[PDB]
Order: sequence, then C-alpha cells, then structure tokens
Amino acid sequence: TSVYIEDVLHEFSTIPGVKEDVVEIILNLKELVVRFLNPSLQTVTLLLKAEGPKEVKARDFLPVADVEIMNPDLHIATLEEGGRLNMEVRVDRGVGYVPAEKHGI
Amino acid sequence: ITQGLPRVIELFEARRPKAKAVISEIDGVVRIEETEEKLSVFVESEGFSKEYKLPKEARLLVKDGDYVEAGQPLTRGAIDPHQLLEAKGPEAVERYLVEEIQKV
Amino acid sequence: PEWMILEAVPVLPPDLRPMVQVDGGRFATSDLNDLYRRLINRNNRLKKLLAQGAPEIIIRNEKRMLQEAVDALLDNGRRGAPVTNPGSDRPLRSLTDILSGKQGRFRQNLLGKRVDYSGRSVIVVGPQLKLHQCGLPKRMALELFKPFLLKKMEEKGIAPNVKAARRMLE
Amino acid sequence: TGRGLSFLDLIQEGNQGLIRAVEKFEYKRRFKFSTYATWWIRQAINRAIADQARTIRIPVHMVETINKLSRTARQLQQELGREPTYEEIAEAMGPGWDAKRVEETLKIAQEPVSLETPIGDEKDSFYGDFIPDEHLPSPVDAATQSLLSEELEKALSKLSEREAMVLKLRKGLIDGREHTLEEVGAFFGVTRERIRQIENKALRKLKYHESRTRKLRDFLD
Amino acid sequence: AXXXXXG
Amino acid sequence: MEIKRFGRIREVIPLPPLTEIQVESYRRALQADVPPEKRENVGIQAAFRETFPIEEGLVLDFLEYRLGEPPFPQDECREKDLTYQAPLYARLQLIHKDTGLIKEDEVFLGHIPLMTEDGSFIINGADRVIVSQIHRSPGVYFTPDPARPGRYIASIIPLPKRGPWIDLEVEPNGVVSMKVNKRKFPLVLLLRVLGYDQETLARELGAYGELVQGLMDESVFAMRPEEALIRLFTLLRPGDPPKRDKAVAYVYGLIADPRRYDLGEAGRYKAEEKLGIRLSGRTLARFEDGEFKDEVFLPTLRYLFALTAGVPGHEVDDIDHLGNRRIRTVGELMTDQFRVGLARLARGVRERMLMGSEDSLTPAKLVNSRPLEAAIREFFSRSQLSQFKDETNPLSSLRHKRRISALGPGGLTRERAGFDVRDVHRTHYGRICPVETPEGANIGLITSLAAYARVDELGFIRTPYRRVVGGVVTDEVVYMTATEEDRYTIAQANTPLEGNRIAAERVVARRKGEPVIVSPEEVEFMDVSPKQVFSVNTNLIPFLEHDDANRALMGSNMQTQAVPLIRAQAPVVMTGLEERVVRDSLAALYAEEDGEVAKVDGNRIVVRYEDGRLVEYPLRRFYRSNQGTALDQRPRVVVGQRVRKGDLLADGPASENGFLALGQNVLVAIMPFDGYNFEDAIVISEELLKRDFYTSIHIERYEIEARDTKLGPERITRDIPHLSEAALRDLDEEGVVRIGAEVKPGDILVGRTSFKGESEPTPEERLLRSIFGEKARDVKDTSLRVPPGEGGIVVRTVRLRRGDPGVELKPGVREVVRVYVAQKRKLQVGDKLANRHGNKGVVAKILPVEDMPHLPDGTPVDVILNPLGVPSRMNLGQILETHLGLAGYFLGQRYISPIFDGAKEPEIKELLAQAFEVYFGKRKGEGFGVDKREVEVLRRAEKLGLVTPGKTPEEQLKELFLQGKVVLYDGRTGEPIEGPIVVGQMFIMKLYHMVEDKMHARSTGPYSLITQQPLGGKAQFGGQRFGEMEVWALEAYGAAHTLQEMLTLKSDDIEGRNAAYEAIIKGEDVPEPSVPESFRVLVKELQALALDVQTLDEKDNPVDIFEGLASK
Amino acid sequence: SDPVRQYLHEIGQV
Amino acid sequence: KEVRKVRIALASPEKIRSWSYGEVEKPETINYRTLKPERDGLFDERIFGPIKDYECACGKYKRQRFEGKVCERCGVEVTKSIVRRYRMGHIELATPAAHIWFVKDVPSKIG
DNA sequence: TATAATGGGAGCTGTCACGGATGC
DNA sequence: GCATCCGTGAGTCGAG
Ligand SMILES: [Mg+2]
Ligand SMILES: [Zn+2]
Repeated sequence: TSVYIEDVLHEFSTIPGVKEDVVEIILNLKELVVRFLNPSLQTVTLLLKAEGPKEVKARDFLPVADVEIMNPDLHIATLEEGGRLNMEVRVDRGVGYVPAEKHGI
Repeated sequence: ITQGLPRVIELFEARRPKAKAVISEIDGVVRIEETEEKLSVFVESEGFSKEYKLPKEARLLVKDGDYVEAGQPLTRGAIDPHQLLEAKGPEAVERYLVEEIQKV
Repeated sequence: PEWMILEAVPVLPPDLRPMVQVDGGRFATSDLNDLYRRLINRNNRLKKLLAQGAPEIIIRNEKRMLQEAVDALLDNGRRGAPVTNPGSDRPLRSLTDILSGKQGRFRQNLLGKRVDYSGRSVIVVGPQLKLHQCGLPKRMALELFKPFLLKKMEEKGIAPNVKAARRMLE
Repeated sequence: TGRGLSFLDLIQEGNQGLIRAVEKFEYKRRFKFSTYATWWIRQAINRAIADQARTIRIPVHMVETINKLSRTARQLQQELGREPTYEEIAEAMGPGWDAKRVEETLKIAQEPVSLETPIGDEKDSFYGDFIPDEHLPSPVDAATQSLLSEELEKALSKLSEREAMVLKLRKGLIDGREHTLEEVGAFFGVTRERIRQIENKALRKLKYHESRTRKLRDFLD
Repeated sequence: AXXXXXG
Repeated sequence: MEIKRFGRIREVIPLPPLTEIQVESYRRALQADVPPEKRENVGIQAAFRETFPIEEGLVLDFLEYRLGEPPFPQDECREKDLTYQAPLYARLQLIHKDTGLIKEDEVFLGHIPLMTEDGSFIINGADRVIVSQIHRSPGVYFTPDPARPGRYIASIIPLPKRGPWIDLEVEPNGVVSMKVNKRKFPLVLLLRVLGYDQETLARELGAYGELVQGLMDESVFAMRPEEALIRLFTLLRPGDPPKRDKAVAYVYGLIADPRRYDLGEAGRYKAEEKLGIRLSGRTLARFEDGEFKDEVFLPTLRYLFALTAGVPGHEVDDIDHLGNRRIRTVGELMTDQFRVGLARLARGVRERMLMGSEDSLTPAKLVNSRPLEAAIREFFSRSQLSQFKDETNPLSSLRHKRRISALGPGGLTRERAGFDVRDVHRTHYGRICPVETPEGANIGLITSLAAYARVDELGFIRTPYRRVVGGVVTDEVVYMTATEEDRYTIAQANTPLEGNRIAAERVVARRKGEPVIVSPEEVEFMDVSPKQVFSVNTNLIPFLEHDDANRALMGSNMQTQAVPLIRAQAPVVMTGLEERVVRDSLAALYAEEDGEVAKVDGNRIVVRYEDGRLVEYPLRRFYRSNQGTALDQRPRVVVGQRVRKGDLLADGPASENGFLALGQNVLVAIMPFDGYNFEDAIVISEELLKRDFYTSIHIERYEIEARDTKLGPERITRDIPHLSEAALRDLDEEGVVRIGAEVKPGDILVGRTSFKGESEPTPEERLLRSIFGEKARDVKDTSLRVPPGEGGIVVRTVRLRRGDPGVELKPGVREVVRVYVAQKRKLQVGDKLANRHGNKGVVAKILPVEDMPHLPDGTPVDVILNPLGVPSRMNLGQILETHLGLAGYFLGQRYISPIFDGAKEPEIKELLAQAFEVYFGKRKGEGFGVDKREVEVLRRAEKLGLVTPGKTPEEQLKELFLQGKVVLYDGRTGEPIEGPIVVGQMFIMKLYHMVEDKMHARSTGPYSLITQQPLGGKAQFGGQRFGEMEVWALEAYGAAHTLQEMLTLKSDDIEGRNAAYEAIIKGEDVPEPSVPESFRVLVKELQALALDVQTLDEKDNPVDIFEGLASK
Repeated sequence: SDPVRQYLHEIGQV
Repeated sequence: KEVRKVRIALASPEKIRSWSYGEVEKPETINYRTLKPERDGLFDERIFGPIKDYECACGKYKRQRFEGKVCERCGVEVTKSIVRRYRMGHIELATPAAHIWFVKDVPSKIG
C-alpha cells in the first residue's frame, strides 16, 4: 500500500546508480506477494537496505516474524557501483482493487 | 444523377437557371420548323402567333401539332420561376417550387 | 437631407473603446482610439492652418485628409486603402466592422450570447438510463447548481451561512 | 516615413514648417530660400513625430531621452554582439543613470497593444476576448455586500434607536459621510462626551451580540 | 481537423 | 519473443532520412559549414547579393558573412524561454567614389534561429516547426479560356512577391492583349519597346496566318523604342510625368530588373523547357548597352499562337500536375523573409548615406540591423507556416516536419480553394500521400510527404523507381519528377520475379498514370515498394489493403494523437516500419560505435568505444512536451554489455526496445455488450487499470510574476493575509510550494501579495471594521492557485529574480516563478481509444473482471468492441489483425505484415491451427474433456453452417478457431454466448482527447469588458456559447422564458444576473429580466455612427433604457 | 484615387 | 413604460451636440506617468464621467451624498462610473464631412 | 534659426455567384 | 436591349 525511498520526494524521480526509475520500482513492488501467518496482523513495513553493483530482489527484504515472501526471485531494482537504495514498503491486508488515489496511504 | 443542394438553393433563391427550359407565354398549337442548320418552334393561337428560336440540339418536349398550355415547357431543363409566374400565375409557381424542392 | 453630412462627429463612450491594463501591467486598447486620434490631429491641424491663413493647396489637402479620416473612423476600408497601425498590415476595426459580419455585434452578442450556469463534457452511452434521464457528473452539477447548493447547505447545518458554504466549496 | 505618422501628415506638418520659414525669412542675407526653409521643415516634421506618434502621449524631452536610450542600446549591442543588460546601458548613458533608471525609462516607453489583435490562424478570435472586467462587481460580490448590509441592520436592530442611529451617523450609513462627535451630539442634543459614550456602549453591545451569535464573522474574510 | 474527429 | 515476417517483396533501398526535407533545406540556406569564399549564390548569401551593393556618392558593398556559435545550448534556451540562434556578422565596406576612401568593418546584424538536429526550431523556449508550402511553380503556362473555346491564355508567373503575373490573350477584336497589375494593353507596344521591327515579327509569326495580322499595328511601328516606351509608361502610369529616365526605371523594374523581378531557378528551367528556348537571366528581358532585349515574351507569343492554330507539339498545361506544383521548404521561406528585412535595412542605409556627415561615415553608422531582426523574428513567430511543434508522441513530430501546406503567405486561402486543388492528382503517386489529410475544412490543402518521396533542388517532389532493361530489374534507383515519370511505362512493385527477371506473360503497369497490361519488353521502370505510395503514418497500418481509404485516413491521423504510455508496447502486428520511425525521430538513444557499456543509471549511460574514449549520455527524464505529454528516456542496456554500432542504448517516449509503441496490445472480443458499446462506445476491463495499461504521465506548467507597480511592489512571500497555516502547509519559506507535495484544485502553488487598489471603505466595511477591531490590511492575496479540475505532484520549481546572476526580466518585473506539476493519468470513462484502422470510440464502461466475457480456460477479455462498427465502415484490417492477434496470443509471437505484401488468410489459418493445438491439447492433457456449454455452442454453430456435422467436438472447435472464433462465457451468468465470438489481440491507443482535459462547468465567472458577456473557454472559467442556432432551437420549442434567461439573466444583464444570483442563494424565484447590456452597447455604437436609435412605447413616446444616466 | 498622387499633381501645378 | 417600438433615424448636428457631454479637443488618452486620463482627451472624466463611483478626479468629493454635484477644482461630476459606457462626447469639425454610408452605398442617397 | 537642398512607393495576382449600376 | 464592373456574401461548438 505504500513506498518510501530515501532521497526520493515523489514517484516521478530517479535515483543515482539505479537503472529503474521510481515508477518502475513501484511497478515491480506491485507484483510483490506477501503472506501473513498470524491472522491478527493488519500491516507490515518491509525494510530494505542495499548497495551495488547488485540486482536487488524481493528476497533482499529484511525478514519479519510471521511474514513470508512467496516470490523471492521477483526483481526489484538494478544497482550499480555507488548506487544505493534504502526503502520502507508498507504492505496491508485488504480486499479487491483499491487505487493509490483512493487510499492515499 | 442528382442536382442536390445547389438545386435546392437555386429554387429557394428563385434564381434563373442556366439550364433554363423554354416555356410558352400563351396557349396555341405547336408548329415546328427545322432547317438542318437552325431549329425553331412556333406557338399559334387563333388571334396571333409567337416564335421561339432555340439551339438545334435542344431536347423538345413537344410533338408537332400539339395544343400547349401557357407556361407549359417546350424544352427540357428547369423552369425559370419568374417566367412561370408571368405566364401561369402564382399558384403554378407555388406548386412548381414545392414539388421541385421536394424532388431533391 | 443635410444631416447626411457631419458637422459634429460623435464620440463613443470610452468604456466601449477601453484603455485597459492587462495582467502584466501592460496596456491594451481599441482601434477606435487611434482612429479618433487621427481625426482630432487632422481637425486641429486644419483649424490652425485656417487661423494662420494657409494657401489653398494646403487647406485642400488637409480637408481631403479630414474626410478620409472620418471615413476610416466610420467605415474603414470602404473607400480607398484601409487604415492600418504602424508596423502591421492589419486593418483597424471601425464602427461598421464592429456592427456587421459574423463577428459583428448583432450576430455575436445579440442574436446569441455566452451564458452562465452552463458546462460541457464528453458523452458516453446511457443504456441503463430511462428516456427522460441523463447521467450528469457530480462536479459539473456541483458547479452548475452552485447557488442552489449554497442555499441548501444553509438550510441544513452543513454551513453557518452562504459565504461559509462557498468558502467551504472553494 | 515609418516613424509613426502617415506620409500626408508628415507633408502637412512640413507645410506648417514652410509657413514659419516664409514668415521668418530675410532676403537681405542673400541665402536662397530652401536653406532656411529646410531647417523649419525638419523642425515641424520632427515635432509632429514626437508629439503625435504615441497613443499615450509623451513629452518631447522624454521622447528625446527614450530615443537616445534606444540609440545607445543599439550601438552597445552593435559592439557587444548581443543585446546589452541594464547595467551596460546605464554605463554608456553616463552619470545619473543606473540600471533602475534605464529599466523604468524602458517601462514608461512601452506602447499599448490592440484589443482587436487576432488570436489563432482563423479570423474568429480577438485578444480582447480573454480580458475580464475587474471594475463591475461580480454577482457573488454584490450578493455578499447585500447580505452584509442586511446582517449589519439585523445587528443594529438589537441596539436602541439612538445608539443604532449614532453608529449609522458616525460610520456613514446615513448620508455616506462620517459625522464628528459634535455633529451627532448637537443632533441628539447632548455633549460630545455623551454621544461618544453612547457610541462606545453601542459598539460594545454589538461586540457582545457578535461573540454570541457569530453572525458577522464570516464577512471578515 | 474536423468531419467526425481522424483530425 | 519471435518476430515472424511475411511478404515476398524485397525493398532495394531503405527509407531516406525522414527529416531531410527540413534539415538539408535549412543547411543549404545557411551554408554555415561552407567557408565564405566557397559559398554559392543561393540562400541568405543570395539575399545579401541581391540587396548589395547599396548606392546613392557613397557605396556600401557586401564582402561576406559569418555565423557565430550559439550563446546558449538548446536546453538552456528551452528553460530560460530563449531562442536557439547564432549571431550573424556581415563584413561590409563603404567606398566614397570621388575620394576613393574605403572604410571596412564587420557589423553585427543580430541573430538567426538555428535548426535543431531533428529539424525543428526553438523560439522563445517553445519548439516550432516550419511547414513546407506547396504552390504553382513559376514559369510559362497555357490554359484554356473558360469563356471562348478555341482561344487560350498565356500566363507568365514569377516567384511569390517577385513581381506581377503577366497574361497574354487573343482578344475577340483580333489584337493580342497583355495584362499586368490589372491593365489590358496591346502587346505590340511592349514588343516595340524591346526594339522589334515589323519585319522580324512578320517573319517570326508569319506561319500563323490570321493571328499575326491582328498583331499588326502601324501606329506603333511608326514610333521609336523611346516613344513607344514613354507611351507604355503613360499607359501604365496615368498622371505620372512621362520623363525618359523614369519610364526606363519603371519598365526595367517591372521586367528586366533581377532584384524586382525573379523567376525561380525552377521557373527558369520550366520556361526554357516549355518554350523551347534558353534563358540568360531569371528575368523576362534585359537592359543591355543602353536598350532593352527580349527573352520570354516572343517565345511565349509564338507558343501561344501555335497552340491557338493547332500546330502539333503544343498543349495546354495541367496546373495541378506535380510537375507544375513545387514546394517551398524552410530554407526558401526563411530566406524570403531575410530578403525582405535586408531590403528594409538597405532603405535605411540609403537614408543615412544621404543625411550623414560626408567626412566620416562607418558602415556601423550606416547600418541599422533592427528591420532585418524584426523580419526574421516575425517569420518565426507570427507566420502561419511557423507552427507550434506537435510533440505528443515522436511520430507526431516526425509527421509534422513532413507536412505540406497549400495555405499561408503566397498560398491559397480556404475560400479560393475549390475541388480541383484538393483532389488527389494521379501525379501524387509516390509523392504526396493519397490517404492522410484532415477531414474538415483543410481537406486536401494540408497533406503529407510520401515515405520514399524527396524534394529536389528545384522544389519538385521526386519518387524512386528502378530501371528495367529487357525484362531484367536492376538495382539502379532513379528519382524522377512527375514530368519525367510521364515518359515511361512503370511496372507495379508486386510483379512476380525469379531472380532479377520478371516472369509473367502480362504485367500491370502505369503509363502517365493510366493502368495498362503490357509485356515485359515494354517495361521501362518498376516501383520500389507499395510503401512509397503512402505517408509514414499510413505505412503504419497493417492490412491496409483491406481497409477503405476513408478509415485509413482516420487511423493515420489518429496515430499522431497517441499518448505515450508508461507501459507502452509495440503492436503485435507491425508493418515493418516501426523501428525506422523511432530512429529517425531521434526519440531513442543509440550507440555511436561498437563498444562496451561502462555505466548504467536512470540519469546516465556511459559507453566505452573502440577508441578507448569514455562517452557519457545524459537521459532526458520526465520532461514536459508542448502538449504536456511526458518525454523521458529509459536505459535499455546494462553494465558490461557489449554494444555494436547502431545498437539501442535507451528507449525514449512511446518506444519499446526500439520499436514504436503507440498503445497497448489488448485481448478483444467482438460482440455487443448490454448497450454499453452502442454507437462506437467501448467496454474495457478494470484489469487494464489494475495492471496500469493505458496509464500516461502528463506534466503541466504554471507561472506567476511579481512586478513593480505604482501602488507598491507585488511580492512572492509565504505571508498571505487571512490565510490559515493549513493553506500554507506545503508552502516553503519563500512562498513557493515544495517539490513532492500533492496539489488539488484550490491549493496555492505560489504565494503572492499585491497592494490594494485605492478605495474608501464603504460604511458597511468601516462599521464591521470597528466591530471586529481589526485594521484593514493594505495588501491582498493574489497567489497562484491550482485551477479547477487540475492537480498532481509538484515535480519542479523555477525561481528567477531581478538582481540574480545571469537573470534579467522584462521591465518592471521583480521576479518570475514557475511550478511544474506532474500527474499520472489512468484510463477513465470518456477517454478516447482508437486502432490503426480508423476504429475510434470513447470508453463508456469499465467492468470488474468477473463481469467480463471469458474463455473456457478462465481468461477474461480486455476490451469489447461492437461488430456493428465494421460493415458500414468497411475496415476489415482490424478483423484480420484480430485473427492473427489471436494466433500470436497462444504462440506467444509478434508479426510483421507489410502493407500490400501481407499475411494472407491461409497463413493466418496455419498459425491459428498451431495456436489451437496450444490452446486445446493442453486442456486435453490436463484431464478435461469438452464442456456441456461448448456442446450447446457447437450445436448452434452447426446450425449456422460454421462447422461440419459429424465431426467430433474437438474437430468443430478447431473449425471455429480457424475462423478466429472461440466459445465465450458470460461472466455474469456462466452460460455461454449462443454463437462463437471473434476474439484476439488488437493494438489500441489512448488518444490525446481526454475527458479530464475537456470537462468544464460554470455557474458565474469573469465577464467581457465591452459586451459584459461571459468569457469563453475552460482556461478562463467561461460560459458555453448559446448561439443563433441554439436560440433557434429554443424558439422552435416555443420556450420563451428559457430563451429570455439565456439572453438576459444568464449573460449580459448586469442587474438581472446579480439579482438572480442573490435570489437563488436566498431561495426566492429569479427576478424578471432587464435590458441586456450589449443592446445598450449597440445603441451607443449606432449613436457613434450618427444614427439615433430610440426605444418607444405604443404612444410613440421615447423610453430611456439608460435611465437618465446618458441624458443631460 | 490615390491621395498622395493627387496632392503631388496639385503641387506639380505651381 | 413598456418598450413597444424601436425607431432609427438620422441625427442632426444639434442632436449630436445634445448627446455630447463635452468636446474632445485633444488626441491624448492618459498621462504616461500618472496613468490618469488627460484633460480634454478621449478618456477625460470631465466629459465622459468619473472612473470611480461617486468620486471626482482630484478627490474633493468621495461620497454618494454629493449626486449631480460637479467639482470646482477638477470639473468632474460625482456619480456612478457606469456612465462612462453611456455618455457620448463629440468633435466639432472645421470643414463639414460626408458620412460615408450615404455616399459609398449604391445607389448613393446623396448622389 | 541661414551653403543648398523643390512630384512616393509598394502592388499580389488558383472561388464564385449573385445582384444591381453603367456602357456599347 | 446586354457585356462588364463593383460590392458582398460564403456552417456550428471546441482551442488558440
Ligand atoms: Mg552610470
Ligand atoms: Zn474634484
């Protein structure tokens, strides 16, 4: 439901050392499948910290208790020498299709 | 093969056509006189006769020796509404304009 | 009949031929002012040339120019070359021009007008609609019905008053 | 020609010059007439150009200053290979001239533009069609002033006749002018101190009622 | 450019 | 994925550079790379050579010129609202004839706009395109006299603004007449001026008996060249004194003066070829050794008489023939205006030469560059041919640069434009596209240059063909004009070939446009490709041969309007032209040489080439185009990747891996759906929004100025009167909204305060003031706010101030602030979608996925298109596209199907068979047999005669699948559609017409000054026009009060509209209307015409509508 | 017709 | 009274002068420095009326209480500014000039 | 304020059909 | 009586 990236003010921006723009990064993060174990848990903020050269995958997210990524091979970003990516991505429970415009989270 | 919008406008503006048909100003009987070089059609009443000189290639709507009404077309083509007015009067012109416009 | 000659040329009220400061502080104005200025310059020069006892050729030229000035004012381009502003080929817009034509006063502002409480948008098929109905977008309606909406907002607790409701819809 | 006046106008003004030259001529000097005439002719033509050429008229000395500024800037641009800044023009104009003076001189020199200026490749759009009227009050503004007056009356009706009338006199709701204390005091037949006091208590009651009903708050923007 | 809106 | 391509036709040559028509033209005009002494007599050099030398004794002469480097780069010019340009210096020398004194200096003439690499210009920060003009080529023409048959008109036409058209006609009275500047005079007079003796004219024109007798006039031959000259001068100039030198001057300037009278080089050539003569200069005559000598006149007269007589080898001219119509490109137009400005500069020079001091005059003092500068600037700003560049997608720019216009200066006006000039002439073949033109008033007047078409040095459009000798087709390619093409028999490009030899007993060819069946012995030439017949746009329509031309036009035009999508994809069915378009448009970034990629970044790609050098390419990122479409480049390569020459480094807008991507490939079913696709409306799946199909980025620019006033300065600040901190929340310290903030209508982008207009507070305001005890502030809130219906994220702020380095604004302006706001637009209801075949529609409904028709395997369709749009429209290309699209869906491949050399039904059937195996056999292995619903649908289709009886369910399903039809399930029921439905992949684009831009509404708002009627347009918050016809509608309904409201209460009745608004907010019914203000304006404007207009009552007594305010 | 021409004529008289 | 008929007719010089609230003797529009209207110019408040509601040019009388009052100093009537779209001015010609409508419209009415 | 100077300068050319006013 | 001149017309929103 949300993405914060360090030194990124909005979706329309690019990051030094990263091939993908933020629109593409979010497009990739939109394919992320996150399984919750505990039924009581509404939301999780996945923390990611990485630097290049490397190809950052969904597996690179720091593990959380009772949280399983069902697609660790999912591509996130392409990082280059000097390229640095720091993200906090909010994943929520929910139903149906709720556009970014509507929830504004 | 339709005349269309310019025909409609021709009628509504009451314009004298360049396609203009020649009409009889009076009643009478048709006497056609055609030299190979030149063609003419006469309309003969009891009192007096009138002469219409037209190009030899014009299509005649008349058979020789026929009695024609005043304003009746001698030749094909659209009728000049004003000529039809002076000849056959207002009702004739109203009928003509209405029917003509409706054709299109 | 002699009233078809002008001894005294009327002058339109200034608000109908405005001199207005636009957004950037620059000035924009009607051509009628330039026409009137030509007229007044030539007339004044005529009075001074008369008072000073000028030769006949000069006075003749001046009078001719005065008539042509009046012509340009009333109907421009009617007789002779149309008067244009310096550094432009655009004819100045005279009173006749203002009145007639598709852009003229009658057709543009009189037989038709731009109106309030109006809007426009793209159309989309209505298959669920009953014959007497149309789908109207919410926001369009909010704007079109706006005063009614202020009133109804005041009729309820939605706003203390009309102005509060409007400031709320801002 | 091309200086803002028609050929015929230049000719006529030049003719005025010719007349001046005729009345001022001295044949004793043995100079031909054309020599003395030319001076006055050029004089009249140039005076005409300076006086008539602008929809917004500018004094002749100021027109001279503006044209001088133009020539200065043009020479400066001719040696600079580009349009000069305000500072460079100010330098070339001499002492007394700074960037601000050049800038304001260029500002006052600006000529108006036509309202009939065409917009778009068609003939159907005037530049003046995009210009709103700021003078006449909008329906919203008018209605707001109306509701304001009605509400002010509503509030003044919670006072008495005298204090409401004193307030209407002092604030100018009656004849539109604002009366002094001595005028309302001589009108109601009391001291200026007294009328000032009843004005004070009037305003005070209005303040209390306003804090109470919050009715006149929204008209304060 | 007009007709039914190509351009 | 695999790209399979069809067609047997091998194109010998590739497409020429598509922007060359702009680039080479302007380059030719400037000659910047050519050292001055090597320059030719063409271009701006030509203009210099025509203007100079300037005489009358001082003489100013022209040595050479030079163009400096641009003071600023293109980008910086775009941001600072500058013009990309180079300084133009001219080396001049003043020579006093008597003194012998020569003063030489290089003077600065100002700047000239430089054309960019892609063939566009930057004028005041905005990209513009100079559109090529088409017109009648100069020369000597012979046309039938419309009135009198047997008689002809000989017209001598020079270049535009190059001097008068001259007509020659044989009059009913027998004498030959000449028309110049609307003056009819006997030609024999001018003939005498040229010094023609009656004997020479007799021996020359004697071959034609009747006519030359009509030429003979003894009163003319009794004169002398001088006397005849002065006679002609008196004829052309009534009242003007007939001085000898003045007559010589006038006639020379009218005919022999090269500076006043110019036939083009093309006019020269055409005159020479037509009249069978040789021209010395470009004029109709010369002044040599003191007298005049004839060039064009006698040959013209000879030809005219010969045509009138019936002499063989003399024909009239087709003025619409593309041999007689040429093109004026950027270079010629710009050069023309340059010539004009130069002429003005020259006038000024002669002025100063007469007036200035005789002892010291430098060229610098003589030359005022201003008029020239003005001419150039005027051309690049206010010209009709100088157009705002269309950058919507790269193809839009590319196509815009290739446009041809019959309009503009020296061109047609739409009133003078009849059917003939708007026709598709046979000669348009290979030159001007028969397909792509506007639908409306400009139809046939605005056209497009064909793909292989080229404009020669003379300005004639040439198309390539191939030499055919003895039935053998060479690789030699020859570009001919229409005149040259008329001389040959040219075979079609599809004539069967074995090797380089034509094998058919009969071949289809053209002779002067006429289709003819000839033997291979008769074939002189052969077409390069079907592509050459159409434009770049039309060439992007696959299965074009299956589409009626009328819809091809629409598909063509609409591709221009395609919005770049974030997810944009190349078509599943391409034409083969998709890459060249991307390349030529300079949209994509490519590798310069063979090399290795050093660095890859969102902002940068660094490549190391064979030279060992490190070349860094910055990527344009989220830049706003003229149309507000986002133009951004994304890297398509990776670190360490080896790249050969011409390899793709980065994709620009609307480009997927180097292929043009104008839209999405979506899965369509062609069926009616519950009236939601009624009348071209379109139904889409919400699944398209979910996966961000048809989502596009748009950037809008807002601008505010703070200037010095007489009431005190405006200023940009965070301190805004009567505003809470909630409103200033996103405003920075200086008062400008901060980057990254989200703005909605009503939000402040930039805070600004302005000193109040002088006013005495109304007693209401004073009393309220005293009551609340708050001092009235002397400044008010002028801040720039987000207009209604707009908003987004602020991606940029630009702040320029007076007193800042490198910054100087227009006088009085203290500071300027711009705010760039980006918005991500999802597809929504009312947005315009279209395919390449002319099928356009607005999205009327977005269903959730469960409501969508779906395949038996559970796959929902993306889009539902109504079949009712097909038959009347006759564009079947979209159907074929769908069928093939189906195959490539299951085979997972894309196709290239060249126009007129295509994929054919049987091949598509094969692919559909393979695809069917993929689509079905999978199911059969998965342990599922044929469905009951499938059985029912099979029975239905069996009744329709779609499948053969007796075959197994699988066999029949395959039979349907080969017809491109599949069983489809209703998502709402689960019961199948009774018939099998056509389903497949189609390429659909989101057009620039978006309801978000078009939706507008107003209650009240700004009014006009004079008329007091509402302003027009969304941007002005204007009212809709209720025009004469809307009024007629209300009259026809007999609704008098609705109408009267339109005319009064809702528009120009001041008291009425005010009282109406107040009445409505109060809840009262609206008050009775009053006099509309514009009627008062009418009365007062008629008074200014000295006509008294009086409103009267039934007593014939005056009524005052001005209520005493106008009467003393 | 042309005022300038006309005036130049009237001038050309004297 | 209710408007019934509308008449149009020639205007006599006397009528035209009766319309006029003053003669415009100068081509001037507004002053370059002040941006106020110039005396005896096309925009003059003395002739065509006040620019501001119930306020004269010099600012001697700023209020509605004075109505029809004319300032002695600036000569400007205090009234509604709306009248600036209503009140006509005039220009007295030295030589009478023909109205081109009654000349150039064929057949010429004067002719 | 004084040598003498003495008739301008672009046109813009591919519609059309009418109606009504002058000219053989 | 009939050629030829001149003047005047030549679609609607929308945006620019
Ligand atoms: Mg200085
Ligand atoms: Zn005063």
